[PDB]
Amino acid sequence: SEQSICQARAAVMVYDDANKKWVPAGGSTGFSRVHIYHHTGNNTFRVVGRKIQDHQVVINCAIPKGLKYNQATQTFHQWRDARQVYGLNFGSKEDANVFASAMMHALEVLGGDFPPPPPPPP
Repeated sequence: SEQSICQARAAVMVYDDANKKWVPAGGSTGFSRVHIYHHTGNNTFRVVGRKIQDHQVVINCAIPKGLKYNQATQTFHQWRDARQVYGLNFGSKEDANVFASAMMHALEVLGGDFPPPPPPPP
């Protein structure tokens, strides 16, 4: 039981600490459709990305409470969920902003009040 909260086009990268370089996740360079998914029950989240060409899954990691998500530039973001470092090299600023905005919201919901909001603008 999952819901996509955003969809963003990006080249998905991992850092190769041995060779001191970023390498394309899954071994093949190219853009991916990168989602953040919310498990409606657990109230957990995860980033999932698939290559656009061959639909290979290149990232599939859960978003832990307390993740340090870094926007190096407006269009390259990075974090280290596990032992490796992940990067997202976005196709456009529009893509970068939606993904960052969804990630921030995910991290709030994981982090844990306010009066109800006003009506949406007419």
